[PDB]
This record gives sequence, structure tokens and C-alpha cells, in this order.
Amino acid sequence: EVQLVESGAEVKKPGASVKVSCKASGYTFTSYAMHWVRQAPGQRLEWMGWINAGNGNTKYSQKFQDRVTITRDTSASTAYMELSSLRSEDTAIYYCARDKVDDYGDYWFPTLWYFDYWGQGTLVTVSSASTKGPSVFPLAPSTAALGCLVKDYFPEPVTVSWNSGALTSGVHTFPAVLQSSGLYSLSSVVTVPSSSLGTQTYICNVNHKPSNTKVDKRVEPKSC
Amino acid sequence: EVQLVESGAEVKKPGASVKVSCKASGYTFTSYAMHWVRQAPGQRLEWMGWINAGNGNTKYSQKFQDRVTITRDTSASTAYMELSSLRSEDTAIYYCARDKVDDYGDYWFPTLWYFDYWGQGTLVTVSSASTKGPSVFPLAPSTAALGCLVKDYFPEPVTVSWNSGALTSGVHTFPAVLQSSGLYSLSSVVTVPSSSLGTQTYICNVNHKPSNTKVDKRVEPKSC
Amino acid sequence: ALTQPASVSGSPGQSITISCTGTSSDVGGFNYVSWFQQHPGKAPKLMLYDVTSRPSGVSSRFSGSKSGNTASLTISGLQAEDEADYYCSSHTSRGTWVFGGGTKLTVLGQPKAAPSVTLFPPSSEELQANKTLVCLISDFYPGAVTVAWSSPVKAVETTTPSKQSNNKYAASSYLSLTPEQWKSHCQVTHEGSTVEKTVAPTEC
Amino acid sequence: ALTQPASVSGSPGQSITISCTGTSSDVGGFNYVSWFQQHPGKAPKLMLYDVTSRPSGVSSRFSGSKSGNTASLTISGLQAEDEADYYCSSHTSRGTWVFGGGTKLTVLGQPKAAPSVTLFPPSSEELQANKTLVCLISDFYPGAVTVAWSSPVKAVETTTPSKQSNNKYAASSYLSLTPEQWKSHCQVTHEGSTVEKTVAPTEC
Amino acid sequence: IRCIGVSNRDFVEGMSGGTWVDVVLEHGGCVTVMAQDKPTVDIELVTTTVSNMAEVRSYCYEASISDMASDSRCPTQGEAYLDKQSDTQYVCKRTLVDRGWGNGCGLFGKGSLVTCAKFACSKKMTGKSIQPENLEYRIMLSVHGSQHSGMIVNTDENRAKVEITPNSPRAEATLGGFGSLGLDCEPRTGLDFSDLYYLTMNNKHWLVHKEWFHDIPLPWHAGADTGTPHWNNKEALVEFKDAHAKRQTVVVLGSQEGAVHTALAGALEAEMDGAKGRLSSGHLKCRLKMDKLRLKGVSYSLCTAAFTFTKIPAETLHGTVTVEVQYAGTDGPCKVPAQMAVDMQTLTPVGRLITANPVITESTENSKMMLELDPPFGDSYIVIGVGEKKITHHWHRS
Amino acid sequence: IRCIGVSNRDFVEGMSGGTWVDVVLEHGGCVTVMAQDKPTVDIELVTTTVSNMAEVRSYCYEASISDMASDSRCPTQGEAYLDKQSDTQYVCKRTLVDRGWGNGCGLFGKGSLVTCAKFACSKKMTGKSIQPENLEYRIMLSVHGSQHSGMIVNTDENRAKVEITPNSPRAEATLGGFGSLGLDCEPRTGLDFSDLYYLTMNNKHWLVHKEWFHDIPLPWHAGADTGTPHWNNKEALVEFKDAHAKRQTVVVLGSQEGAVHTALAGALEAEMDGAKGRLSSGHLKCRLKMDKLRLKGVSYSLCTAAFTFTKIPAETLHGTVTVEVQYAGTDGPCKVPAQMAVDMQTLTPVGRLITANPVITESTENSKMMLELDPPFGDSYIVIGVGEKKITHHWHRS
Repeated sequence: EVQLVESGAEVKKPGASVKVSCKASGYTFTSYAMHWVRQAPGQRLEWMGWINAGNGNTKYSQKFQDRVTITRDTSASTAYMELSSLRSEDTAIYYCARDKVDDYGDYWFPTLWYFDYWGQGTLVTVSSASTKGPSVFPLAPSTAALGCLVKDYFPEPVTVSWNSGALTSGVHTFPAVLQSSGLYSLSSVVTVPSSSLGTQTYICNVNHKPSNTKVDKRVEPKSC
Repeated sequence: EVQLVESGAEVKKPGASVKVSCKASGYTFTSYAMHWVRQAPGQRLEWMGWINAGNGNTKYSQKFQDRVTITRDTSASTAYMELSSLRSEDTAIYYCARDKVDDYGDYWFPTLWYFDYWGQGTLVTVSSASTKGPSVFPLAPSTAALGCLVKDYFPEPVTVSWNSGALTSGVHTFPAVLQSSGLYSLSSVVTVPSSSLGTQTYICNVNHKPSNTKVDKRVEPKSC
Repeated sequence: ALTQPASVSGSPGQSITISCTGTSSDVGGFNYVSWFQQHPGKAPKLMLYDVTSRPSGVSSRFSGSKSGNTASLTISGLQAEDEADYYCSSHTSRGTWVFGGGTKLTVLGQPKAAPSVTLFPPSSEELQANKTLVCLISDFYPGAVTVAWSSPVKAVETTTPSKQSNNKYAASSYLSLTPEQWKSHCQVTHEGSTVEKTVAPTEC
Repeated sequence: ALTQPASVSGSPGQSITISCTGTSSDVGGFNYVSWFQQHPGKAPKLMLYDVTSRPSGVSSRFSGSKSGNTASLTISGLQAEDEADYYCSSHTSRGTWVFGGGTKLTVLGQPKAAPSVTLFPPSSEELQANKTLVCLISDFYPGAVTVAWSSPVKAVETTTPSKQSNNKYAASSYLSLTPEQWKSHCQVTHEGSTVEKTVAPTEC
Repeated sequence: IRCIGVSNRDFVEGMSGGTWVDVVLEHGGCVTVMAQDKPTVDIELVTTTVSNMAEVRSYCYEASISDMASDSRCPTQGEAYLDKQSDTQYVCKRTLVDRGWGNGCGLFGKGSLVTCAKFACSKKMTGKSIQPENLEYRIMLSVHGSQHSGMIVNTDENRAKVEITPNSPRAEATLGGFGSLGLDCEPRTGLDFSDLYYLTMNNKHWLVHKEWFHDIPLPWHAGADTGTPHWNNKEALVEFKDAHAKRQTVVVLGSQEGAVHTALAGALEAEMDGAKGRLSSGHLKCRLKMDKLRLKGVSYSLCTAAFTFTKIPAETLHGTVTVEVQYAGTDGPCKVPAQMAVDMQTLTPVGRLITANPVITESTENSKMMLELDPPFGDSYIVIGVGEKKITHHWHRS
Repeated sequence: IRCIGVSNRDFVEGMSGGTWVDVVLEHGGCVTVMAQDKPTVDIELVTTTVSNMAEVRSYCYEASISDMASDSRCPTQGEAYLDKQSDTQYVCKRTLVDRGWGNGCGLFGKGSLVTCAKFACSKKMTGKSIQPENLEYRIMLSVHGSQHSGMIVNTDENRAKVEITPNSPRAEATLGGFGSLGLDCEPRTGLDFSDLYYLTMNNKHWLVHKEWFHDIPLPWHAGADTGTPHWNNKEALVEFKDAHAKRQTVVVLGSQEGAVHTALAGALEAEMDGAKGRLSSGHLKCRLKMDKLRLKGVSYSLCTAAFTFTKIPAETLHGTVTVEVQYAGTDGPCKVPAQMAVDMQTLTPVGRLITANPVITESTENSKMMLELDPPFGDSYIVIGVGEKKITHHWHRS
């Protein structure tokens, strides 16, 4: 049974360097070239490069030509990917994927069935921000939907309730987005009847515990 | 008028590096090779090396072959001596001294009148100790001479009086010695009449102000 | 670098086709065309290699073809297990590898539903602080929409559609400005139809 | 590396000779024999170069000679300005320079006086601490003595003779030990005569 | 099928019912062996490895000089001597220089001078010895078992690897359902390593003659000299020049890397994988016994469903044709009806097949296969299948 | 006195009352010029300097390769192309490789392949041009003015420095009390720099011919090419080799430093002081006018005190003798009585003096001087002084 097991997730700062590993088992490691392909969250796959496990020759993508180094340990049957001068754009899941070397030991043309087995992937998050509390701000209805914006927090996750848990129907908290700032932001919306605007009170209880902050913010319809 | 002016005195720690300079005036600097000769306090002169100011060639003593670097700046007409990996034995006055280069610009054989002019010399003190107060201890007579030992202080100098300045005749304070420890020690002696042993009291007032210490130590004849 | 549709959907049992257009240097030049399926949270799985050949253990419901610079993956007899993202890939004349943009395949478990979009301006409390305009898309299916922000705009953050509690999909887009920036003066398109909402700081 | 006497003295008007013995590689091999005078606090001054030649401005009272491996500096008509340290020097066959040990020249301004030496053991207050034996030399002239510490010893600190207030010279030598080191169990030589003093921790 | 697509492809036909076939395997070549009632097998010598090489000698081709020193004596004072004359790491020379009163001598005339300098190597090359007993040849076997190009594998019966050494020149590879094939080779044949060394310099490798290697005029240290080397014949890269009876200076000759590269123009190249040397030149004569070779699917019944070209049949450089088809039936495993004909009515066989016994093996539907045909010169029709659903493709050779 | 002790010493005797004397100054040589009623003067060409050299060309003799890249196309798909073919820093080559279904091509056959690699120079040499107008010769003059060896100086009248250039080939040096000497030289004489370049490589320097330099087969960049160089003829150090219609690889030739050093065996050497080039080879023909040369101490009265040998008289390599004496008198300045005689009774002069007008100049006591004598063949007595206190030393030549 062919398996590729990769190292744990990493969090690092811009300008740092990461080395992720990829240990191969179930097949003869020296007969295969190991490729590195990455994927930003919600984005496509992007081929980074490959290493011939048998003789150490590499091939990198011209866009990564300077910052990446691919290496190998034969005794451990492990390939290594090292990315330097990190930027916020390198936040992604990094997979390794094999392809067979020829019977002469050279990796010139791939097999038509290249990338037949893939590792499980490693999440690496590149950001400069330090643990910080979110800032919490309201929203307005003008059947009608109202909500809460939770902005610039670190690290994930954020938990939000409404009216201390009494209002649960129609609630949707959105997944966070990573802006250029390097800090996350999400929002939680509730859809409520139009008859009950001036009658029911809506309190948003956000608590970002990694940042050790608890904020309650009341939402008022008032007027444009 | 030929003059060689050298940089100020230096104090550095063992394992450090010193660069002393030697600026020549009154003669054409490029026509002369500059030698470095040193002298430990109370010891002989020891030739260290030379630099051809015209073309940059050097010659070092085989005992200094690795630790010394001699260089030059022609625009400033200044020779430089750099000694690395300092030890306590390098504490000395370092002189520069010239000798003429031939009319072809090579410095192969010296002139018979080599070292005709010398710089004034630079004191460099290599030690690891930090500013510390002296320890003060007495002495015994058994016409009779008594004294005070002032041991392990840093930095020089130490001032000693006897009986707050009332006893000044026959007093001699000796120059300090630098032991292997890296700290100084001296002693002050007084010669006093044999009739007055049990009658006159002798107090040694040492005050090492750089170390901010004042010690008074009484000397008693008592008995062997 | 390789362009394939963002999302394709079909009813169970039907056939669908995913196109993958390249150039004469990758897809139109060589047979090194492969198709990979990725389920959420899992590594990609090789589905098609050498535009027609299938690795053992993949259902013959998946087939491949190629014409000129466009390769195609056809899936017949759709099953709910087939819902995943599909990536074509090709070896290039320069010895590199290129991947397509990815296609969300949805096997329809519910009628198509237009999104409800609501666009909300910045609240006054954020306005006492230095700095956002928030666009909320809800209750659309399949979950593949495009967002556009009185003239075209850029540089903006948009979320990828996520499952609601009622199994519809939802997404959010934020436009980050400064207060003066705001004082100078969203439409989502889904399954070929575009719905638009407007705001105005000087309108009330 | 070059051996010359530690000190030479003479009365004003007399002549004196300083010897400088080398090897066949420095002094016996070449005429690169020079003699330098150094006054306290000042740089060396070239007195003789090319064993006989004198630089302009040096009194013809200074003369040089060489026989085999031994060079010689003769100073006739001694003046009190001549009191200084004198160093011979030679260029070597290996292209290096070597200096002699230095000779203290004293022009006698006072009769020769034997040193008074006093040797003092460690006091009890130092003994309550972990760690010295102190040798004091006073009232000798000229100021050039050698110190020796019931058998020969080494590794010890000795001072160079310094001027007293009565214009005699004085020096001190310290022997640094540990208390047990002390419990296991100085002579100064001046102008050919040696005076000795003894101590004993077990004698009283 | 590993010979399909190779330009340097040789076809060898064995006797029908024959026992052995003689073959010559060359690096860069590939042989397709066929015999009646026997499966068609591709054979290739893929690697020649030399292992366990012993270091014979190292030559310094780029040197540097440090720590220059001199000893001088006056005329009639004898010869100069430097302590560095007793250090084997220094090179020294004596000469005479003008001396007199001006430079510290009591006499005028020629004085002895010796100058020494410390030799150190910057860049060196290494010659290792080769023992004929240690080379090992690796041979790849690929049967024409109707597997399709792009045969990814999830011990593959279509492929075999065989290793032959001088002390074990005979082997037998098992090929599953095809039985087993025997190889009796002649590794003694080839270039004689009695006078051949393995030369390494700047990560490039050659095979050179022993006498030429022993006669190159460079400094050298012995194979067993480890750590800090002791360089013999340092004068090959160090020379002393005198100037005007005043000085002598020592210069080092420049890198001779270009010179040796030039002398190595007519020499065999090599590479290295780890501590093993890899050769990309040579040949190997073998006799393969096929008495145990069998046709796996000779007993199948014929396929009854329809075939479909998944790729356009393609001509190889030798005029042979490749056909890849997809099968939509479920009666697999079965024989694929495949033939060539000029007359679609008689279906009289013309030409011949290269892959004996083409077969579909999977019982699952829509499975692919690949076969290879040797058509006659001129026009013909590739016919696959039987009856109404048979497919045809008109092909013309030359 | 600068010629005493030089083995390559030439003696030139001018006419008594003559106006000019012709001389040939060579590097490493020294000429002692004498004339009746004139002081004896040593003359030497000490340095030849070429200044303001312009860079003509740089040749790469050690190169490296980086950033290997390839572009490939299938058969019938045309020729491959790489973007690096448009970068002048890359070297590229096209060839054909075996392609087929196995490596992603719909057809079998030769497919086009291009391979490129980035060229960079590791070590280069520089040829600079020489303009005949810029060389400058420096001549040292040292009068035989009875100054003693070891003449340390506290504008020395015994020494003069003269510089002559092609545009100013004539000079006059002032020698204080001896007057002044004129030099009219012929710098045009010598080797023609019309086809001579100054070659620098690895801090070693030569003078080479222009045509040879233009024809050396190495990569080269233009003299005015600054910063990042653009290398012409990179193929002189880069070559492409193919293997088995599978790959092509690019190799760089090794350093040609040894080859050029070998081609430079029969070539003139040079050195450099800063941005100035120094030559240790060549000659210079001069005519010196001495009408203004005078004897400084011809008017002194004779010394009356006693002399003392401070060193043993020493024979130079030409049979001349050096005598250094000390004077204990105070009537200086005065003429030193110095002569050679075979008969201590007649004191009839034999031989001759080389240093005309030997004199003690200081009025202070115990001052030293040095003179040089040309004794007759055989036995003679060196006699210094007059009367009872005269000193003698018996000297024998050959």
C-alpha cells in the first residue's frame, strides 16, 4: 500500500523560512521523483517543482526558482521542500506527489500517469500579526436581516452567539477571510421578522478566547 | 622634520582584537617600510613585522604569523597594526619604526641604518578583570620595617597614606605588578625605630577611588 | 493558466462535460493531460491520465477526450459521491506542470435557487473609528457565484461559498475603505442570472 | 635571543663596554648590528648603525666594534645624560630582526650600596582567607638586582627597581601560594654579592 | 513494449520450436525477440555499474602557495639553510645573490640564498582502480502481453529485471503466466579493464588507460594517503625564476583542467550514482533459452463485442504500426481479432503481427489494450474484430 | 656609489676635457662614468613605467553554467523554442530526440528539442593598450663624493633622480657642489609598442603581441563593456553533447589558465604598482653632457691627521677595491691622501683611482669616508696618508 505522510501544520512570519517533509512508504523511494504542488485556500493547484529521489537532480518553477530548495534523505526515504523569504501569499496547503523515474534512473519525461498518489497535505500560515482581540461592530436592516462584523482578530477561531444563545434560528456565521492586513474578519447574520424590529433586542456575544477577549454588542435598527 | 605619531592607549579583553595606527609626517611615506616592534613593561624589544608602504608587501615574525595583520593607507600616509586573539602577554608599548625602501621600490635588504626614527609608542593593556576593590592586609616586624599589602585591585592606581598622613618619613609605596591573575598588587613599607614598636600606632589608609573603596587597616607587631 | 468553467451541475443520472482549454505548449501539444478529483479535506485523486486512460478502480462512468487545445472530461450517470472539485493538468513544452482553475461539480439534490443578496453600509460606530461595506449572499444553489462591486472596481475581499444550516450555500464579500474614501461617492451572478443591490451614504 | 649584561656602571669620565653576543645567523653573519638608547618614557634613539657608523648628532664618545659573534658598544667620557637602557639589534639570515635583553647603564652619582633585604611571611588575616610571601629590597645602588626564591623554585612575581625618595632604588618580589601549599615546608644578588634572608612558618 | 518508440531498435527472429536465440544488447539499443508459438519479448541492457572501486592516485591540477620564507648568507659564509627545507609541505630552491657592504656583508660577491614556499592543493582529480569481478549489468525485459501504453501498475508480470555479473553470468527471470526466460551471457566480452582506470575531476568522469594515467606530469599523492595529503613532484606546478641577481620568486602554474580535458577528448565518458560508477557505453552478448517461455492467453476464447480506436494508429520509425483499442464487452479475458488485409471480402491474411497473441484481459467493461503490427509494403487495411462491428483503418507503408 | 657591489657593472671612460659621453643604461645594470678633472658618477636606469593604459579586451578563461532549461515539441509539431534564446547571457542548442506514445506524443519519431544554459565567467584576463607617449624612464645618479657606505641622510647632493619621457627625452639634474649633469636620451630606441598589449591574468602580467592576443580562442568582452559583461564567442568554453537520442547536456571546458601560461612561456614579464605598469626589461641609450659638472673639493687643502681602517678593504667582482677610513682630525674639509705603490720608498704612483678627489668633509672629529681604487695586476700596497702616520695594506689582484 502506497502512502505519503507529511509533517504537521506550521505558522510562521513573513520573511521566515519553512521546511516541510514528505515521507514515502509502501514503494521503493529511490525509483520515484517527488513533486511539490501547493494550493491556497479556495484557489487552484500550482506546481512548484520536483526532485529525483535517485540522484538528487531538481527542477523548479521559474517563479519559485530562487526561494525554493528541494532535497532528500535516502536512508529516511523522505523528501524536503524549503521555501524562503515568505510572504502572505504563501499561506496554503502543500502536497507532495510522486511519478516514476525511468529504468536508467533519469527523470526527463514524466509517465503519462504522473501524480498517481498524493500526500495528505500540510497547512502553512504566513502572517506577521500577533495574538490580538477582535473589534466588534453592528449592522442595520433599513425579511430584514441584521448582523455583527467581527474585524481584525488573531488567531482563529471566533465564537459568536446571539442573545446569549436564546436566538438560534436563522443564524449564520460566515467563515473568516484573510485580508492583505494579515488578520481575519467574519460576520454573523440573523434574519428576523419585520413586525418585531422595535420589540426584540439583539445582543451579539463574541468571545475570542485565544485573544482572551469577550465583547457584547447590541444591534439597534435605528434609522438611516 | 621626521615625526611618527601613534594612536592613543587602549584597554581590551583577552581574545579581543586591537588595531593601532602610526601616521608619518616630514618624509615621503611611500619611500619607506614601516616596522612594528613592541616592548612589555620592564622587558626587551621584540620585532613583530614590517609593511612596505609603497606596494603593500608584508613580513611577519613566525611567532606572530597568524595573529598579526599589517596594512596601510597611502592617502593618509598611515600604517596599521592589527593583533587578534589577544592574551595577557600582549600588554605592552607598541612602537613603529621606519627603514628606507630601495630605488626600485622593493624592500628586501634593510638599510644598515634601519630604525633611524621611532614613534612615541602606544600602551595597550589586555586584561579580563572588571573594576574591583583591593583587599588590604598587614605585615610584621619580628631597623624594623612594617607594611601593608594591597592585593587584587582594578583599575590602577592605588593611593596609600599612613596614620592619615602624619607618618611620611621612611615611607615607600612600591609600583604595582601584573600577575597571571590579570589584577594588580603592590605594598607600602615604613621603617620605624625599634624603641617605639609598642607605643606608636600604624594605620594604613588605602583608597582605590576608581573602584570606589576606602579601607583603613591597623598594623600590630604582635608576635610570631 | 488553464481555463475551465468555475462550476458545472447536473441531475443524478445525467452526463456532464468539463472542458479544459490550454495552448499549443501544454494541452494541444502533448497527451500528458490528466484529470484529478479532490473532495473537501482530502488529497487529489487521479481520475484520468493520458487523456483517455483510466487508473484501475475508477468507474468507467468517467471518460476523457481531446480536440485541438481543449481536453474534456465526461461523467455519465452522475452519483452524489461525484460532488467534488475537478482539476485538469498538463505537462508543458518547457518541462513544467500547469493546472486548471478547478471546477465545482454539483449533483443537484434540490432545485436551483436564486441568491438573496443584501448590501449593508458602514455603521456609525465604525465611522467614529478610522475605517467597510458588507455584501451577504444567502440561500443560493449550487454554491458558485461571482461578485462585482457607479463603475468597475478592484482592490476587496470575497469568501468562498459555505454550507448553511438548511443545506443552502452562503458567502460574504467585504469592501475595506477609509472614511474620506467612502465619502467620494454589489451584484452577484449565479447560473447565468445576475442580481444587484445598491447603497448610498447620501441617501436615506 | 641576544644576550647582553643586565646592567653596567661606571664613574663619570670613565669608559665602559657593553657586549652583545649573537650567533652566526645574526651578529656573526652580517654587519647589520645597531645600538639603540632608550631613556625612560621616550622612544628608542639610534646611536650606532653598521657596527661602527654613527648617525649625525651622536657624540663620538660612542663607538662600536665587532669580533666573531660578539659586538661591543664603548662609551668613553661618561656623562650623567648617558644613563639609559641600551639595546643592540641585528638583522638575521632569515630576514627577521632580533634585539638584546637590554643593559641598564648607570653613571655613578653615589657610592655603591648593598641592598637591605627583608622577607616577611603571610599574616594571619590573609590566612583566614584562602591565599603570599613578600620580599622587600631597599637602598641599593645601582638599581639592578636578581631575586632567587630549601631548593630552587619557579612560578612568583618580581618588580623592576624603582627610585626611592632618597634617590636609592627599591624593588619587591611576591610569592603567591595557597594555605596548604604554604604548609608543605629570598636571596638578592647585586654587583656580584648575594644577600639572603630566611623565614619559616614553624619557627618563632 | 519498452522497445516501441526507440530509434535504435533491432528485430531478431528465432526458430519456431527453437530452444535458444543469440542476441547482442547494446547501451541505447533495444531488441524485440519473437518466435512462433512464443510471446514477443523486448530486452534491453539498461545500466552497466562498477562497484567497490579502490582509489589509486590523486593528481593536483590547481595549486596555491603560502608562507614564503628565505635564508641568506654572505659570500664565503657557506650555503644558506631554512628550517622549512625539512617540511615536506614546502618547496625550496637555492641560488646566488649579489652581496656587499651595502646589504650588510663584509665581502663583495655572490652570497647563498634559499627560498621556500608552502604548497597546498586547491583542486585535484582522483583515479580509482577497476576490478573486472565487480562490474554488474542490469537487463530489463518487457513482454508484448497486449498491455496498453501507459501501463501504470498497482510484481508486474509484464516486466522483469535481471542482473548478471562475471561470477554469475547466467540468470532466469520469472514472468508469471508467460513462464520464465533464461539468459546465458558472456560478460568476459568487451573492453579489458586490466589497464583501465576510473578518472574523476570536477564531478566529471572518464575511463582512461593506466599507462597514460601514470605518466601525466602533475603532483600526485598515493591512494592510501588520507587526511592531509603529501604531494610528490610538486615541481610540476611550481617554478623558481631569478631576477637580476637580486631576487628569486616562486610562481605556481595555472589550472591544467583545460589541458587534461583536452587530452581526454578521445576518451570514454562515465557518470556516478553515489559510490557506484555508471557506464553509458559497451555491449553484451547473450544466448536466451526460451524452453520455459509460454503464451499466457493462447487458450482464451475470442472476444465477441466491438472495439474502438482510442488513439490514431501511428507508424514507428521502422515501419511498424501501433494500435490502441477500447473494449466495451464483459467476456474478458479473450483474444482480440486483429489482422491486415488488402481484400475486405476474402480477409486473406497479409503481413504479420509483432505482438503474438493480442488479448483483452479484464472482465470489466471499457478496458483498453495495445498491439503492434508489421504490415506489408504498400496499401493495406488494419482490421480489428469480427462480423458487422469490425473496425478498419487503411494504412500505407512506403 | 650605487654601482659598488653590482655584478653587472660597466665602466665607461670619457675624454679628458670632453663635452659629452655616450652610455647605454640597462635594467639590472649600472654604469660608473669617469673623466679627468671631473667627479666620478654612477648612473642607473631603475624603473620603466607605463601609465594611463586603456582596457582593450577581456577574455574568460574559467566559466560556470547555471539555470539549465529546455523546450520540446512532438514530431511534426515544428521546432522547439525557449524564451532564453532571446537572452544574450544564455547559450542554446537544438537537436532531435526520440518521441512517441510513451512520452506524451501522438506520433512516433524525432521531436525538436532546444536546451539553454546561463553563461557566467568565474575568472577572466584583461588586455590593456599601450601608447608610446606615456612610458616614463627613471634614472638614479649617485656621485662618488667620498661619502661612506651607509650614507644615511638627514636634498642629498650625492643623489639625483631624473625622469625622461618620449615627449621630454632631455633633462638636467642638479648635484649641488658638483654642478649639474645633462642627459639627452633616445627613448624612441627599443621595442615597438605599435603591436604590444599589456596582459593581466590572476595578478600576473605580460607584454604580448597584438595579433596573437586578438586570435586567442576564448570568450571575450569589449574594453568599454562595464558592469555585467556581455560575452562573445561563449561557445569557445561551452559545448553540447548528445546521448542516445534521449538527452543533450552542456559542459563547460576547464580553466585554460595553464594553456595561456604555456603559450606565454616565450613572452616578456611585467608587474604593476597601483594603476601603473612596471617593466623590468629594456634599455635606453643616452648622451650625457658634463660641461657643467665640477669637482666639489678640488680646492681643499690636504688632511694632516691620521686615518684608521674601520673595515677591511674588500675586492669587488671586477677587481676594484673599497676602502673605508675614519679620521680623527678637525681640519676638515680636506683632501684624503690615497694612492697605490709597489715601492714604499719612491711612492711612485701605480694603478689609478676610481673615485676622483676623495675628501673628508666634516670639520668634526672621527668622521668616516669611503673611496674606491683600481689597482694594477699583481702585488701592490694601498697607502693612505702622509708621513709617519700613513697606513698601508698589501693587496694582490689575480
